[PDB]
Amino acid sequence: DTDVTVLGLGLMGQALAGAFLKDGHATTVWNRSEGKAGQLAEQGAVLASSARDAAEASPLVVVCVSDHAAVRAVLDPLGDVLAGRVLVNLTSGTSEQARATAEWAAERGITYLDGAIMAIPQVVGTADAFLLYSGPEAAYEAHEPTLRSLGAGTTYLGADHGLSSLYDVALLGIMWGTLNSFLHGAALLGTAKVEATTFAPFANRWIEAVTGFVSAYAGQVDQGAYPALDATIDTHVATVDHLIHESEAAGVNTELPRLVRTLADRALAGGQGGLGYAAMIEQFRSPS
Amino acid sequence: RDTDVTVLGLGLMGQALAGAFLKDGHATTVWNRSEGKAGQLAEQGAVLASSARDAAEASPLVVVCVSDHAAVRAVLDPLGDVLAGRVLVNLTSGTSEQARATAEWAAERGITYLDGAIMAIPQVVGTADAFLLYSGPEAAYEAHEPTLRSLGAGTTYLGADHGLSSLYDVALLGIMWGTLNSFLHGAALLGTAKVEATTFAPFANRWIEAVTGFVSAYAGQVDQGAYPALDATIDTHVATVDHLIHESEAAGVNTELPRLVRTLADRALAGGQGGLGYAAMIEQFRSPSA
Ligand SMILES: NC(=O)c1ccc[n+]([C@@H]2O[C@H](COP(=O)([O-])OP(=O)(O)OC[C@H]3O[C@@H](n4cnc5c(N)ncnc54)[C@H](OP(=O)(O)O)[C@@H]3O)[C@@H](O)[C@H]2O)c1
Ligand SMILES: NC(=O)c1ccc[n+]([C@@H]2O[C@H](COP(=O)([O-])OP(=O)(O)OC[C@H]3O[C@@H](n4cnc5c(N)ncnc54)[C@H](OP(=O)(O)O)[C@@H]3O)[C@@H](O)[C@H]2O)c1
Ligand SMILES: OC(O)(c1ccccc1)C(F)(F)F
Ligand SMILES: OC(O)(c1ccccc1)C(F)(F)F
Ligand SMILES: [Mg+2]
Ligand SMILES: [Mg+2]
Repeated sequence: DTDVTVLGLGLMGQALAGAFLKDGHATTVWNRSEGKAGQLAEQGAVLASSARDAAEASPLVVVCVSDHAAVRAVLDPLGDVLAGRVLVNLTSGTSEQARATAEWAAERGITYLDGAIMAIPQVVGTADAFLLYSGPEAAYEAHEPTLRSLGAGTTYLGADHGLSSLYDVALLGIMWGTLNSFLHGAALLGTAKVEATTFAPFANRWIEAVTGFVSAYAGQVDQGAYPALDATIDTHVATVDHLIHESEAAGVNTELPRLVRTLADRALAGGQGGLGYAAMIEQFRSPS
Repeated sequence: RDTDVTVLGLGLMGQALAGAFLKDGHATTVWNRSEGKAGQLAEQGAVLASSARDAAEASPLVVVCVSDHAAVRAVLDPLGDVLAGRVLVNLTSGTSEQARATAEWAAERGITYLDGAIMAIPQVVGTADAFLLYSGPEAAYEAHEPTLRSLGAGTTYLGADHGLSSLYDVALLGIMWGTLNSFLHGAALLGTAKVEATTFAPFANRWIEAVTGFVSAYAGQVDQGAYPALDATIDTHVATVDHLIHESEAAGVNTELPRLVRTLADRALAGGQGGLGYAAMIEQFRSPSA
């Protein structure tokens, strides 16, 4: 008998199991492919022979596989064994997928939490890891002390199982937006032989300033009123052109700032050049 | 009146620059092309010059913050003699080429010149969190840093090439648009589930702070040209990019951002780089689209 089971031992599942073990929890693990549990076994994990055996070992069963199709493949034969345990699904997917698994679980009397890991594997188990959970509040509250091994930023969103996925994809969008523009900046700076590691601390200090703009612009989005207290969209677009021109002169890719300019051009066509950047929200509300 | 610092250009940003100099006790002369922008500044003790030439003559340090390079040239071209013996600081946005052109103009005339970038909004200027970047002669930066620091404790020197400030500036501003656009898309998506943008924001900001750890790690990989998937493979990324596209389509919101993310990542996939870390995406930014 163990405290927690982890099903799926990819890069992330391995970190999940490792964090549970670091905090002293008796942990059972299983993976479809043999040979991914070596380090975990040395740390004290129990290697279950089968997914069914693994599920039977613990009152809390955590799944972290590639996608919804994998989740269904692992879970579909475990409907009997999972009854009366709490199943926690940390696999990425859509709100629709999460609601489908929630319906599957409810038909079978399995209490279900659907979560999103807002961390990389190396940050799991530390104070900086953040994780979001949706489903029954009482099940979250009953298992939170154990789930908190995965990160101090463990947080409950609400009863609708799909919420975790909705927040997750919205947040992941920000990751790509920030990383892609960082990489474009590094490519541009690399033409002047500025190393990416030289640029990074400037990028990160600036990103910290940008979080203040996020908070201010969020208030403006909630009002539907976008005064240019800092800078007008017209002022922004003049600098977008500088980025385009600088990139062209350096011979690097310009797809990112070209899309920025295209989207801002729609606001300008709507007469919003004199408003603050938060007015751009109107360009994201509907398809082009 | 003899003053410590002159500000030419009293837009939203110029007003904040002049205000910060005044807050720190510096005698400040101001000028703007259009009359009537300086009322609040005058009440704070700014001296309102009648002309740009009079303003430039009042101080040993002259700061310009106008719309663009064309405006800078319009203001400065007649001041080549007046600027003799003074240090000119240009905080106007522009390209590295424009900065080097103004630097050449200044050098022909013996005007010591610093080219800077304001990595802050007007309300943050004059606080400890404001970040500003300067390029040009190190000795001139060192001589005027105590006064320049009135604009922000994050005042920093980049190097001797005057164009560096602009190169860093546009690279950094790209990050601002990338982050803000994706935040606004996320807010639009969450709004369909009745989540307010102000509810989402603290989650976005906590996550953005985690992403800075990825920036630092990936930068090291960029400098090595080696991109092992220590966290997640590009294949794993693209599966979540599709979730974002599908979620956005189901919610009826715009999908242009994640579609471009997918397009760019598909180029890495076509090159066989699905099993590498996301830092390998640097190769998609090095050259024009084919
Ligand atoms: N890595 C990260 O930074 C990170 C961060 C946040 C969220 N996540 C999410 O966490 C999940 C796992 O990612 P990862 O990085 O651990 O991926 P990974 O290294 O690709 O692991 C995928 C896992 O899914 C299993 N799997 C795939 N298809 C299966 C099937 N048909 N039946 C049973 N098991 C199957 C794999 O088993 P085999 O070993 O047998 O192939 C493996 O355990 C993904 O949803 C991902 O988006 C990852
Ligand atoms: N606002 C921000 O958050 C921010 C942040 C960082 C950097 N910046 C940069 O700071 C600079 C100023 O931005 P801002 O927000 O202050 O813009 P702004 O409010 O639009 O001000 C533009 C300024 O330039 C002057 N100007 C324009 N053309 C001129 C010319 N031919 N001759 C003389 N003066 C001229 C204007 O004078 P009039 O009043 O007579 O038109 C005004 O003082 C821009 O390069 C901008 O990108 C701004
Ligand atoms: O790019 C900008 O619009 C900007 C806004 C906010 C903070 C820094 C820069 C500007 F054009 F004003 F520089
Ligand atoms: O979106 C992801 O690639 C990811 C990577 C790093 C941190 C969070 C999420 C994943 F697909 F893995 F979820
Ligand atoms: Mg070269
Ligand atoms: Mg090397």
